[PDB]
Amino acid sequence: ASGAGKAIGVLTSGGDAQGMNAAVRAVTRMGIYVGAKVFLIYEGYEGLVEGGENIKQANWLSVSNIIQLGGTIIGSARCKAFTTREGRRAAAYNLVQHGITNLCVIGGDGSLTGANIFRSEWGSLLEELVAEGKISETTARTYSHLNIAGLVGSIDNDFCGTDMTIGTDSALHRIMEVIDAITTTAQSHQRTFVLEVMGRHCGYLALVSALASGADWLFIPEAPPEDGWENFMCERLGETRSRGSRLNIIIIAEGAIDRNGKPISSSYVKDLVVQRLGFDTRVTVLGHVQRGGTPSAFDRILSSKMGMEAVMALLEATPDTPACVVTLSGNQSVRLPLMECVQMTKEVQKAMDDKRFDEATQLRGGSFENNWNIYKLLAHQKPPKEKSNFSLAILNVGAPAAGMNAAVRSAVRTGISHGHTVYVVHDGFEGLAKGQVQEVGWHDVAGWLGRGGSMLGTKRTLPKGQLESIVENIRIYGIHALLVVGGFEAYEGVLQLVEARGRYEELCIVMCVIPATISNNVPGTDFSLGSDTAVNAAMESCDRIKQSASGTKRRVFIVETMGGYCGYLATVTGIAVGADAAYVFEDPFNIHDLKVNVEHMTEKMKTDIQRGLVLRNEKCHDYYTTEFLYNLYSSEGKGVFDCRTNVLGHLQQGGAPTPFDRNYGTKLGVKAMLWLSEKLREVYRKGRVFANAPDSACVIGLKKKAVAFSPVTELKKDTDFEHRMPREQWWLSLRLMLKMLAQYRISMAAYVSGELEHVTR
Amino acid sequence: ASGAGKAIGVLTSGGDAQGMNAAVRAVTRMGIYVGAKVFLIYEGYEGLVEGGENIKQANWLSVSNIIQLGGTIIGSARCKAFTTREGRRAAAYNLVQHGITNLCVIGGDGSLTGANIFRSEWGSLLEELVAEGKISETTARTYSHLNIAGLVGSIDNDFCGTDMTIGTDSALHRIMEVIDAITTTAQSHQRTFVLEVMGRHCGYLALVSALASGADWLFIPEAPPEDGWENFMCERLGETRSRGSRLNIIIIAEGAIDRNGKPISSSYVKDLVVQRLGFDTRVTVLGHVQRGGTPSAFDRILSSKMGMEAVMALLEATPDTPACVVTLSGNQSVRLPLMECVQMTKEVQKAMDDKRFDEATQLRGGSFENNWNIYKLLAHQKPPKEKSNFSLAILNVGAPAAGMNAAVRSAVRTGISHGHTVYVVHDGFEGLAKGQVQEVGWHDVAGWLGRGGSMLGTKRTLPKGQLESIVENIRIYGIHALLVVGGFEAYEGVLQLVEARGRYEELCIVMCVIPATISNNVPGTDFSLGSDTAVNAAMESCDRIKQSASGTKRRVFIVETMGGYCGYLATVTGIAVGADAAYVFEDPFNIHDLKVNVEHMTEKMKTDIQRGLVLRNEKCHDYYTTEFLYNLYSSEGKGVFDCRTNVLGHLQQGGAPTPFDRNYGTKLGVKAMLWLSEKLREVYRKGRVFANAPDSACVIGLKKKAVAFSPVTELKKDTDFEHRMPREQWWLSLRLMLKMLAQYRISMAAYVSGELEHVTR
Ligand SMILES: Nc1ncnc2c1ncn2[C@@H]1O[C@H](COP(=O)(O)OP(=O)(O)OP(=O)(O)O)[C@@H](O)[C@H]1O
Ligand SMILES: Nc1ncnc2c1ncn2[C@@H]1O[C@H](COP(=O)(O)OP(=O)(O)OP(=O)(O)O)[C@@H](O)[C@H]1O
Ligand SMILES: Nc1ncnc2c1ncn2[C@@H]1O[C@H](COP(=O)(O)OP(=O)(O)OP(=O)(O)O)[C@@H](O)[C@H]1O
Ligand SMILES: Nc1ncnc2c1ncn2[C@@H]1O[C@H](COP(=O)(O)OP(=O)(O)OP(=O)(O)O)[C@@H](O)[C@H]1O
Ligand SMILES: Nc1ncnc2c1ncn2[C@@H]1O[C@H](COP(=O)(O)OP(=O)(O)OP(=O)(O)O)[C@@H](O)[C@H]1O
Ligand SMILES: Nc1ncnc2c1ncn2[C@@H]1O[C@H](COP(=O)(O)OP(=O)(O)OP(=O)(O)O)[C@@H](O)[C@H]1O
Ligand SMILES: O=P(O)(O)OC[C@H]1O[C@](O)(COP(=O)(O)O)[C@@H](O)[C@@H]1O
Ligand SMILES: O=P(O)(O)OC[C@H]1O[C@](O)(COP(=O)(O)O)[C@@H](O)[C@@H]1O
Ligand SMILES: [Mg+2]
Ligand SMILES: [Mg+2]
Repeated sequence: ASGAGKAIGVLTSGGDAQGMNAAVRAVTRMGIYVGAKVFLIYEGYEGLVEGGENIKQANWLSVSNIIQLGGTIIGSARCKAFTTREGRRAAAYNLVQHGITNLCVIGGDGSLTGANIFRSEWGSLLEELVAEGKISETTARTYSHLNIAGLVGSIDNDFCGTDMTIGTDSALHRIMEVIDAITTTAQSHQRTFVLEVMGRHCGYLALVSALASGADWLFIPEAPPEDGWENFMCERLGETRSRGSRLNIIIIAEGAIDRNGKPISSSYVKDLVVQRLGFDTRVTVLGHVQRGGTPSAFDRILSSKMGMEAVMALLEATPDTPACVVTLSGNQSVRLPLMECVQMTKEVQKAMDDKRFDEATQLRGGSFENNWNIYKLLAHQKPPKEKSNFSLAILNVGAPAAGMNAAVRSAVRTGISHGHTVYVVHDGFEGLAKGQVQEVGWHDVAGWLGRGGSMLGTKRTLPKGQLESIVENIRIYGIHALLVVGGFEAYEGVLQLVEARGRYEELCIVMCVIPATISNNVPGTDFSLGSDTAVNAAMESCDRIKQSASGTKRRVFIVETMGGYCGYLATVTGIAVGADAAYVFEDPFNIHDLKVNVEHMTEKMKTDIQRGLVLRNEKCHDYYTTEFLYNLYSSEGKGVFDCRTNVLGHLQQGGAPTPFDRNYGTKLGVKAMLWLSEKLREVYRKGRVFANAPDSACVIGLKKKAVAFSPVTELKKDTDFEHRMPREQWWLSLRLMLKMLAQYRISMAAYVSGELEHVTR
Repeated sequence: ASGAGKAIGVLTSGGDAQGMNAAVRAVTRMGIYVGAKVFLIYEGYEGLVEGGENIKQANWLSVSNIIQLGGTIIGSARCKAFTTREGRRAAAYNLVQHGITNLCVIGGDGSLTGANIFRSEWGSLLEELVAEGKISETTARTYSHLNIAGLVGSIDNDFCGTDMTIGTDSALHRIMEVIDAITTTAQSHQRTFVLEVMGRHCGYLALVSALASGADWLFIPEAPPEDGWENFMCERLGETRSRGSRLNIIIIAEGAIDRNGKPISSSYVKDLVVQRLGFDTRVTVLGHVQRGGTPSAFDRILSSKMGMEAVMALLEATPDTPACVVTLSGNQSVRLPLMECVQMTKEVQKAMDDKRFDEATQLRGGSFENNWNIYKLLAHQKPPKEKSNFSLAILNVGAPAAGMNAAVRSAVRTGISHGHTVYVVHDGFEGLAKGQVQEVGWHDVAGWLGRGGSMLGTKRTLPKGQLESIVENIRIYGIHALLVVGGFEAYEGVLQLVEARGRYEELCIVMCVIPATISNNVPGTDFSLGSDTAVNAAMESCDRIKQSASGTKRRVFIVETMGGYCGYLATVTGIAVGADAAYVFEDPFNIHDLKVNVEHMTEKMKTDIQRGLVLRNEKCHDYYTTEFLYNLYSSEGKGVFDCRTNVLGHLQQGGAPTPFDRNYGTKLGVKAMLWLSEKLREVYRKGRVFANAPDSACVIGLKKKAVAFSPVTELKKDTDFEHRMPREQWWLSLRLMLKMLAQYRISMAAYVSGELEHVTR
């Protein structure tokens, strides 16, 4: 099973997407965990060409304390030698001199194209190399096959076969930090903010940025503006002013073009707006800022997971299997052949070269086209000449979660677009009982994207107590559908209403649960809306806490995280921050395990790593509290390290939503409203709605691959109501990666890696 | 476990209730099956007193070919010697001479009172016997405890602790055969039929007869008529005439009295009716006819079951446990202490002696009072000044079953009494889809009791195909409840309509399934309405067939019964007729089992018993058909016996309902309507009936002890839809009794006997 006797090469090439260091760390630490020799190739294909000093064998401490660093400690370089066979043969020679039959390439589309051409010629290169006399025929029959596992490390997301790439999320963090500087201020005078992103080839960053910020206008190369857009844009900004909206946002990609090949410059749009509107227009250009900063939490977890799966795919790969790219489509890990992804990239580039240009956007991926349609729909209120008698109420229940507002905004706009009479109820089920029901318009949710917490009130109160009041108000307002955006209490309350359909006719209405909670404890989803924000806030505090010991001082920090009994937040934060241990409820631990972990920490602190960090979920243990672990670690570490405690309380809660959470809540809010409208049409009968099947009350998912609708009655089997969490949680396999990355010898035979899948046309 | 080394005495005393021979046969055969010696005490307590020749040890063939005989082959006698200690001591002596420490007494209330006084004095009698010198002190310390298991064999049902007694059902068969002679004729002129039953002490037979026949008037000693009943009765008969009803039935018990002690004679009621009405009045007095004829099927099964359980209770009885009476309350076997039952009998007799006379009827048992209330309610239409907006439709679905009409009649009257607008739909779900709904009145169900089959049409078509039509007709007619009287198709169709509540608002109505089928294959009940009739017709054909060999030719009959895959009908019929084997689907058999049974038959047929009888369920085996078994038995029995075949087709189907089926369907029809009305009030909300919980659609039961309401959705787990039968059937334990009575050595550790229960006040 183990990959002993074989060596793994890891290199980074292209633009230094932040989170590359997390991928390199995971690749290295998996390769020497399984016994393989790991060789670090510095400067990418450059050091591959020159070789020699640029190829060094890695130890466990070679990738120590790099996970929080952006860029790449390995270094990346543009080399033209790898383009030509003269340098590529030298690269093959230097790999053979170290017995490196396994190569992991972390880079963009050009990097992976070079890796594909390098595999395709590996046999021919070895033949020409032995022919020229630099390697004997023996020692060339071995190493006859080169194994390539690709990792898409780039901010562009231009690699067509893959949905999400390393560094895209963090580039979005940089972009939205800049936009939030503008939008969160008390907007005082009429001004226009024109943001220029570096999406020269791919406009994905421009698109998701526009969606996350609610941009008034978007210039992306995939969909250039129609002729006469000059007037159309200026009029849009004009009515925006007339509304009283004091700030317009124009997101213009670097690759912005018109229907011809002529590029549209940010300076042109600036001067255009200034001339016709007179708004204070200034162009903000990020430039290098997008590649900068720390990697986001998402980037660290996903880079670590993909780097691990890249190594594992590189050991189980026989001479026959092709070069693969380890990526995630949705939440599911998958391997795609490198050749097909390169071919699709070439097809989209040719299409974008005025071949099938209007039909190139679909080949970019369904996510791009769907994102652009959602953006345009939510941007400007088109007239819904269609009307329907249906009327729906949007609830916010439970704790506040970052991204509830984004979900409610999208739900309101999409429902108005379908002609529904959208109500919003303040304080969730309490207001539904008390009749705090307010008909909502398009502009009533204006600017709700970036606001954290909940504009609508949240209450944890379940509907069972005031069930008579709830059905009374449903009858009064004629609420045909109920959109409940919230945590476990949202799901549990919808479950109580569905169970109470037996008693009350008025509860025979279509219900939908959007899981939105910090704990990520809602059954029927992988990511509750706002768990990403909490994880990012948690790691930032943990990185700060870890940064506080300096120089010589050897100190361990016990950090207590929230999340109730659900350990998700603790474990992922421990992965993102390189925590030594993340004690959670789902992995019960006794004093024997504690002494093991403490002695492990002590031995580690005698090495050159000096800042240990262990996370404690708040409800992992009844007796082994944070004070208990403080006392244990400080006593046993006496004379080796000091121990300190920090309970991250509500520092993980009130933050503004991360860009992932905004886009996520935006999209599933749209999808929830699409599903609500489809189910209401499917269920309208005899002049009324009568939703009484269990599939008419569902939790909107994202369960493995795509968005799902799991009926609440079906989820009740797999729900631990006492602990308020699901019985089977997808993330428990990540404990194995955490423990592996902290030198804990854990037989991870229970970990399942994504299998090969062909590209979806 | 086995009762080896001990002897059992069996005696019969009192009036020879038919079915006593079945009890004696089961007692004897179980006693020598478990290794105990069985002693037959002829003439009851008489032969107990004289003893000697009157006490003979039994072999298996001593009780051979008696199960179909009424009376008692042991013989019964009134003896005054057992009243006095002079004869009772002689009885104790004669029991000790044979080592009979175990006594089974089959008799009425006086018989069991004598048995109680005999146990209570058994120690004193033995002491006085050893004192007088007829038994040594040794041989008296052994036998110091006498074990008494009582069996209530009488037509009176006067024993208060017990609900049903041996011979009551068959006495009712005789009574209703006489009444059906009158009612089934084309009633030509105005005549009054005054039936006098021998219920001198107990009026249970008079009561159940009146209920089964729909008597116009009832004179029972438990509830004497009020003063001035002369006028009240004559007026009732007068309006009966004015209706056009041409026949009046007056059931007068022998013990009929007025509010004083003065008895009311049948001749007086005759002359009274003649004088005031002039109807052709003739008094029919059954006399000895009630005790006559064959025992009914019910009597044979229940006598065999109770005789077996009496023996088993007689072996597991230690010196401390008291004398018990083995009886069935409902369908559940139970043992009641003899002392408490005797005490209750004395209390009711004292109460009936003008002490608590108006409150004596409740101490008689809840079944008596409920039966009398149901009788009076259904007899005469009282004005329902109460009204309710509810309306209900009565369906007959599946095959016709004897007793559907009785259920429909009671449902109609009871629903009209509660003010509901009762509808009847012809052809079940077909007519409900086709709108064959007909509002029904009180007199539209007049005389439906004794009519076999279904007066409403029956169809097997499930409602799923025409579901849009069914909901349309429910909406048009405003049906708020749905009473479905029928077999497995009835249950399955109600299950489909409940499952379709998710789709159709109009199906959110209260539903009730009355199981009515020959096969007894409906889950949620022990006795489908009309299974008793089919069993009785099946045994009567089998008895005829077994009698056709005429005591000289050695012949086996392969008799094929109906019942689908459900073997209930075959097995109980085999018990009733003493069939050698009852092949059924639920007990899969191969050729090895067939050779075992065939060799067993050949050995049996070489002995004194010359008429063999094997039953085959129509769908018990795919290949071993009736013809197969015929060929097998006739070939292997060559030179020993001949084989014949008889497929009882629809002979088991079209009969009039037995008296059990009429009373049963009458009572559960009332109870179904009570439950419907209670559930409709429980579920009426906001100006409409909205029944959507699963407990609003139930199968009326009689599952173990009393009537139950099992929700159809809960029963779906234990329902084998492919074979159209329940997965766990209560009657599989009766196979062991069949096989034991046929000399098959079967380890019946799986049989469970009723435990001790105190009387229910
Ligand atoms: N067709 C190719 N053949 C061989 N090598 C290639 C090919 N394309 C790119 N490379 C090599 O990969 C290196 C980096 O590729 P590239 O310029 O496209 O950056 P990238 O990976 O796409 O990252 P980013 O999009 O963010 O800028 C190049 O310097 C070149 O050495
Ligand atoms: N928020 C926006 N950002 C960028 N372009 C936009 C936006 N809204 C509209 N457009 C562009 O303006 C053009 C016409 O806009 P409009 O929606 O009013 O007509 P349309 O027929 O419905 O176009 P379409 O449905 O294909 O998007 C579209 O081609 C679209 O590309
Ligand atoms: N983080 C924030 N907190 C509080 N208020 C905010 C925040 N961001 C924007 N706002 C307010 O929301 C108001 C609405 O204007 P805003 O620019 O935000 O949205 P919009 O462009 O007009 O419509 P849309 O949301 O659909 O894009 C702004 O005037 C601003 O005061
Ligand atoms: N109190 C008693 N003590 C002793 N023996 C009794 C007592 N009562 C009845 N017996 C005995 O039981 C015998 C039959 O009892 P009984 O006359 O009451 O008939 P039965 O069992 O009640 O049947 P049925 O009611 O149908 O007529 C009597 O002949 C008598 O020998
Ligand atoms: N079918 C019947 N057979 C015998 N007696 C009857 C019948 N119907 C009524 N009676 C008797 O006539 C008496 C009065 O009858 P009625 O029902 O009209 O008044 P009641 O107040 O309702 O009496 P109850 O409710 O106690 O039965 C009752 O005591 C009852 O015993
Ligand atoms: N076995 C039968 N088959 C067919 N018709 C029957 C049968 N028995 C009775 N009937 C008919 O039912 C008609 C109704 O009168 P019936 O005596 O039977 O009942 P009722 O006394 O008038 O009312 P209720 O049923 O409530 O006691 C009779 O005229 C008779 O023709
Ligand atoms: O109950 P949820 O849905 O998991 O809400 C998450 C928040 O609730 C908590 O239990 C604490 O909430 P409170 O501070 O209000 O008491 C934490 O898990 C977290 O801060
Ligand atoms: O299907 P059910 O409910 O068991 O009906 C009982 C009757 O149906 C049968 O299957 C035969 O009916 P048919 O003669 O009409 O075909 C027998 O079991 C029995 O005579
Ligand atoms: Mg690129
Ligand atoms: Mg008696």
